[PDB]
Amino acid sequence: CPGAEDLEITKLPNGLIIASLENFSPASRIGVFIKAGSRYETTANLGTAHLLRLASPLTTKGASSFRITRGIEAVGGSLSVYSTREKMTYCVECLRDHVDTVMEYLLNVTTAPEFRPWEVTDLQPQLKVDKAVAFQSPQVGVLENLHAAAYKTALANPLYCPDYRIGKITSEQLHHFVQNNFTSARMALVGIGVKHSDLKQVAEQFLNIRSGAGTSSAKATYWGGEIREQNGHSLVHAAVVTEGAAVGSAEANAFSVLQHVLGAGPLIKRGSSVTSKLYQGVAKATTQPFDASAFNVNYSDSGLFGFYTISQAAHAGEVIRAAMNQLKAAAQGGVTEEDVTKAKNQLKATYLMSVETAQGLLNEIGSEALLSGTHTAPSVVAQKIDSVTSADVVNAAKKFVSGKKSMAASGDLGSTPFLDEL
Amino acid sequence: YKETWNTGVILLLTLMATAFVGYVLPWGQMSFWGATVITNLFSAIPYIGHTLVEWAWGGFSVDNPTLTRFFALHFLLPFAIAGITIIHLTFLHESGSNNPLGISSDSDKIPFHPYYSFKDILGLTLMLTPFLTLALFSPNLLGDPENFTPANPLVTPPHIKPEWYFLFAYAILRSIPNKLGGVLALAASVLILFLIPFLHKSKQRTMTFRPLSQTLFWLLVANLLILTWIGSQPVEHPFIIIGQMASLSYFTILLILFPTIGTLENKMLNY
Amino acid sequence: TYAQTLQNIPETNVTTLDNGLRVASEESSQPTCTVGVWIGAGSRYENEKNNGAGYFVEHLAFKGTKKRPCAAFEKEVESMGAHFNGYTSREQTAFYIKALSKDMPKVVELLADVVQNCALEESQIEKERGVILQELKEMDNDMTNVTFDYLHATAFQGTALARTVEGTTENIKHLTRADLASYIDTHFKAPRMVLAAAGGISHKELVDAARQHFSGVSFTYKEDAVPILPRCRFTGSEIRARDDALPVAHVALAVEGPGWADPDNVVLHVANAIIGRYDRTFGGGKHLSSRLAALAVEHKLCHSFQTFNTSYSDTGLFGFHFVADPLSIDDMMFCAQGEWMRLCTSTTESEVKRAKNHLRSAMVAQLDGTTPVCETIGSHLLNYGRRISLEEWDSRISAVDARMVRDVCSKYIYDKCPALAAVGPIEQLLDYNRIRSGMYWI
Amino acid sequence: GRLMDRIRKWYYNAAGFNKYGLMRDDTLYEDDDVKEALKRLPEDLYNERMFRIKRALDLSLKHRILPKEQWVKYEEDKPYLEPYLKEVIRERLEREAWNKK
Amino acid sequence: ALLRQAYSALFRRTSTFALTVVLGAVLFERAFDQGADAIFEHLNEGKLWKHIKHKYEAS
Amino acid sequence: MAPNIRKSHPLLKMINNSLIDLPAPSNISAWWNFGSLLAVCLMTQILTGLLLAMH
Amino acid sequence: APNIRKSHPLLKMINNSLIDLPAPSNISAWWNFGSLLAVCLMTQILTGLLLAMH
Amino acid sequence: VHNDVTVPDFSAYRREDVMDATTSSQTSSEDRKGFSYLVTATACVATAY
Ligand code: HEM
Ligand code: HEM
Ligand code: HEM
Ligand SMILES: CO/C=C(/C(=O)OC)c1ccccc1Oc1cc(Oc2ccccc2C#N)ncn1
Repeated sequence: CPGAEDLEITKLPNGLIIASLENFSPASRIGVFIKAGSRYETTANLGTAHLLRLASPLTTKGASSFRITRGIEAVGGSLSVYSTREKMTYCVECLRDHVDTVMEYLLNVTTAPEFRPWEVTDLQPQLKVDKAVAFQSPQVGVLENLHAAAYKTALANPLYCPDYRIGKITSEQLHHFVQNNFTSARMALVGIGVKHSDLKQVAEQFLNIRSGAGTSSAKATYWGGEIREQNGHSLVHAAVVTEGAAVGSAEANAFSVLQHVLGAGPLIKRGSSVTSKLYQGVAKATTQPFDASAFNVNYSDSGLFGFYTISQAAHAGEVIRAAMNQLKAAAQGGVTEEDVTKAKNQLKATYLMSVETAQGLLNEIGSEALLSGTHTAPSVVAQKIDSVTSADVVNAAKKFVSGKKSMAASGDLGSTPFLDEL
Repeated sequence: YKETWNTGVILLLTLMATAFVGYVLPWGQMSFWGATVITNLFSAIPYIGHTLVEWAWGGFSVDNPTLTRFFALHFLLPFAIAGITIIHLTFLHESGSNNPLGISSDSDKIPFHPYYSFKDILGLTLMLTPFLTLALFSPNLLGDPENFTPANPLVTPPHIKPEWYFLFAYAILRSIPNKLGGVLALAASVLILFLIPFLHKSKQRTMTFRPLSQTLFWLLVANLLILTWIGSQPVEHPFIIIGQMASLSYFTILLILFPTIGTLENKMLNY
Repeated sequence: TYAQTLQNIPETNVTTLDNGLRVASEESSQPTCTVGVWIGAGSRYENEKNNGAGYFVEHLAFKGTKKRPCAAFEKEVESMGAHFNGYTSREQTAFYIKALSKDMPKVVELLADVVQNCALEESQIEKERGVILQELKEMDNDMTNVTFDYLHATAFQGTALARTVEGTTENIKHLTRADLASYIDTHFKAPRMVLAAAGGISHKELVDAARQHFSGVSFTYKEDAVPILPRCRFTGSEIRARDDALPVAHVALAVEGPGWADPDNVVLHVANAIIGRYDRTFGGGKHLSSRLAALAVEHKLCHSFQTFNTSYSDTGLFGFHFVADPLSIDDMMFCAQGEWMRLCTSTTESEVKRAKNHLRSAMVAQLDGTTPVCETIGSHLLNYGRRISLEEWDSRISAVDARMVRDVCSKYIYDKCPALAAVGPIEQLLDYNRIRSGMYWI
Repeated sequence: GRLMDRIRKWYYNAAGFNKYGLMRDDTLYEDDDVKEALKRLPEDLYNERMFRIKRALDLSLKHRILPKEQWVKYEEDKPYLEPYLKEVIRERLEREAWNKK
Repeated sequence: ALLRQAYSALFRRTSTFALTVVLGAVLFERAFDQGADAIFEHLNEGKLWKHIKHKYEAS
Repeated sequence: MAPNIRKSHPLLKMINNSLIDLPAPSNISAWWNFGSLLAVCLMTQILTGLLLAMH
Repeated sequence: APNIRKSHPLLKMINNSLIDLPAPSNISAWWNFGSLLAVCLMTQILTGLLLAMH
Repeated sequence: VHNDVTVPDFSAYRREDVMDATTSSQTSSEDRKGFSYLVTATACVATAY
């Protein structure tokens, strides 16, 4: 029986957007997207967003710490919170026949927390753990220091509660943070695997913390610093970037494409990346194992663009230089009209594949319905992508070779170059 | 402190058995007749009665083979008492001592020595004085004259009664006319102590701040003096009825009133 | 409703090419897709002298074919935005590609070209030789895999299943262009292969493109015959690799499992769901429904633990693995075995009722995307010789009840000599005898 | 009328813990629920309770009480723990109930 | 196979293993005693009172 | 091992953790004097008992 | 603590001296006499009491 | 590396029924356990006597 449905998307008087899509999957996945994150933190309440992330299972006004976990697990459901420096998602999954049950807890967690002091106190030593496992990937350490070297505020804020603040966050801070950010005009109630009327009747007759846009993040001031971390590691991770393009920006697609042209991740297992100019460039430079990619982040009011490079200590010099020369060589028209064609395909494919996942799809849908209120059709996003001249790409490249660069590196930097030696 | 308490009840039972068999050793009239009266009670247990008793006696009546095994037991049990006492204190040390206000004393603890080593030594001489005054100035005040007569199986003493410390139980024994019920009633008079931990209803530990429970407590104590007294009297009116009243109120107070008044007091504290 | 959504799932089409190859697929309305070939080969099919060949072959499968050399090959896949990946286990190997449905046919050609015409360039082999030797040193520092290897090494000591998938340092230092060629020619054959695809693809267009590039026909009856492997004997035993200098200890314990075909595997999985898993980052913490999870939390018993039911054609491994600090190994093990005994003796309808929902969500979650749906098809055919739809799995899972979990578990766990592997600062875990005793009486 | 109130206030004075300067809640036997409840108390309430108790024990070892002036008045007795203790018991009963289902 | 049957029926569940030891002991005793006594008396024919008793047993 | 031999020794350590450094409530009354009297009482019965047993 | 063989104030003693007590893997038969001496003692006391009663 | 580690040969000790590496050892398990448990159960009866 079931067939082709259409992606409805209402918007209540309070500005609360509701996205919805029925793909008759035997499983549902509802979520609450929110405009919040370490970006809105102040030197005064740093880490509070992180702790809030771990606090998802604490007692609420409607359900208890015990009932939340037991209740969800009872119907084989799940509940998690993912978040970037400027967005927080609270989503739950479960079989179609339990949506209504799992919904209560989701609703409770995001709109009715209690942050009981004792619960909060016992939870804090956990930031220490959570953070320790994350930092096992050097990958995460330099990115923290990158945003710190690339900015003077908002985005400069770490994504993981700083050490000195563990155990010092307070229920007041958690409450204020939620009251001032989790507001109807900053939230979207997305939801794959469900009928739109249903997901809507929920959002309204149920969500209460509301109205306004509360606290507004300070503008993203660019600093252009260089943070270096000497720690012994045989491998040196380095990332050199420049102010890139914001989200919803026309200049976005240009960079994304310059990304693939330079190379953004392997497509063939253990295989070399020929289609990767950057990879290939560095390859000809060093002889030992390494890795190099095009780094590209798009934020609300800013973004970062550059390359990231893992390499043996003694070869970080040659490897980073190479990564550079390959960017300059590209800003000087070193881009075939074909390279631009290949990229555009890799980008469209990458995009298209990155939506087969229930998670990936919900993320896609909700990301728009929050920082927009509309759903850009796949054909449109396609039309926007290829509609990028070979010039745009060489310009993007220019903007990098010209702009003020900020660099973050960590390992045995004994042979790593300083930002002013590039 | 359940385990400290239960090992304590065991210490009490062992202490009683010890004193009981020790009392037979001089082999005087009350030695023999007490042994005879009490051990015969058990031939009232169903089916295995007469068997268990004749086994214990090592024959058909309290006779020489009973004496020799009672001496062995009397020599032995005290050592078991010493052993179990170590366990008693071991469980006790798990928690430490309770105190008269019944609230946590972790905020104010002192080393056993010299505070309690001195307090206890003083407590030793304070008690030891009345002890020796009795043992030296009135040696037989507590003993039965009947025991200055060699045991005679063909001459029942007129008043077969125990030592003061068993009287209260002897009273309860005789309160229930019916060999079997009396024996159980006797047993229960002491085994009742294993139930106390389960009949606590108060929200507070002690009776320091529980006036109703305090009077009930002194009623109980007075109840026991009465039973002690009844136990030393012949089985006749008015002693018989008074005996059944005190035996009955004894169990009522521990099984019914204490837990009831405890709850009642919880309500009067708005709990 | 859940029930209906299950029924409306597009059927998996399977058709056999006369040369012995089976083509299967699940057509969805997706612009992107995954097609690949799942082969009934692996280290179990290897021998003492070619152990590691299939892995060595995995390293070359992508360095170009005869029709189109390395650079050419990579450049052709990359330039179309397709993702080429694959792997090799003990009884299964796979090479699959993710691309737009539009290229479904060009993909199929690339696949067939890979499995049938691997170049096996002599200069390449000497390079992948050094690479594999490093991957060995890297994987050597992954306690979790070092542990499961050891678990197999002993659980199946003296057999084929006792070998690692990567092979030995010697086998890798000496394998020859021949051995690799031989391995491929011996194992990658139509009857033992399955070409599965999922996404927006026409079963027809698929099989047509298939007949065209998977031509190779057989003459003798042997070529159409799939070889039955000699059975592997299970051994209750232990292997203790002690290194107190390691930060945390790893311990895996398992009893012999029934093997793909057995229906009990359904119940076994339901069982593992009751016990479940844990790791210090689970937010549910002390309120998790898993009793072992709750204990681990309350008493700080371990950094993590998992239950598993690894199936094979004729056998399997049903057990659990945990990571703990030197001084909590004993209690963890004690509690863990305790939970197993609970399974056999006192499972509750409430427990199974929940274990079932968790399992359902699990099976459904394994079909989230094209690659995972394709991986399922490749496997279902290769192991069950057909596709088992969620609608069916659900039917089977729903028939499971307390009483049934107890009987099945008792049957596989109760009073059995388990296989034990322990690595790290394992002094506190001890005595096979003691562990063997944790195998009976709740 | 004010019967229950006459009785309570009476028992309260009959009990006598107020002569030590202890609040009703200071006199609770610390079983499992009470222990959890105490862990949730705010630092200041907790330190005050601690002093009141330490003080009581010192009076008790001295065989003294506070001067009639310092006695806690029935109506000024702050039920500082009852709120937490009730929640702890509520939570416990939920779990007990749920683990049965 | 007796060992398998024995294992399944008797030695597997601890409850039945205890029942087997008890029932096994009751049967072992009865048999073992009769046997030993049997042996003892044969090794001592006509020496025990049991043997010569008849000569004076005749009221 | 440890500074003072009252804590290290396998025996004194026991005598110390139960009759010297053992933490006692500061407010226990005379009713708490009976345990020790009971213990002393027991040592005395055993003692006088043996002396009588020898005759 | 998880198992009651370690927590309990008494079993804990029985455990740390007759069950989980660490023993050398290579001790011979000459190490069997301590236990026999213990058993020997329990038996003398037992048969001794039985005789003392007569 | 751990890949080079293998379990020594226990043929010198294996019970007859699990000597052959190509035979399911489960089929003879109730036999092996049934025997050893039979010895034990007998020891108990001897001792209970
Ligand atoms: C031979 C007899 C016994 C000995 C040698 C003995 C010894 C002791 C000792 C030394 C203490 C610590 C000091 C004290 O608090 O008085 C103690 C405490 C205690 N004993 Fe006994 N005891 C005996 C019998 C009993 C009996 C019969 C009971 C009760 C049935 C009992 C119950 C307790 C309890 C519950 C404590 C805890 C005291 C507290 O509240 O702090 N004891 N005993
Ligand atoms: C728990 C400690 C003990 C108690 C309660 C106890 C009690 C008694 C009692 C009540 C008597 C009878 C007293 C009388 O003559 O009127 C007695 C007698 C006796 N006790 Fe103990 N006794 C104890 C320990 C011992 C021990 C350990 C021995 C020596 C091994 C012992 C040996 C004797 C002897 C020889 C007699 C008989 C002589 C006599 O009557 O004085 N007693 N005991
Ligand atoms: C360390 C344990 C013991 C040792 C080494 C031991 C040794 C002996 C010896 C050498 C004899 C003389 C044996 C003979 O008749 O030729 C004897 C006799 C006796 N023992 Fe023990 N004994 C022990 C424990 C006990 C105990 C605890 C009791 C009972 C309280 C006891 C009561 C007796 C009695 C009543 C006799 C005299 C009757 C007889 O000679 O058979 N013994 N013991
Ligand atoms: C051998 O008789 C010893 C006596 C004695 O008092 O020893 C101290 C005794 C003398 C005369 C009459 C009876 C005697 O024994 C007893 C024994 C006795 O034992 C118990 C005490 C409490 C609870 C149960 C029992 C019993 N049975 N309760 C009362 N009198």
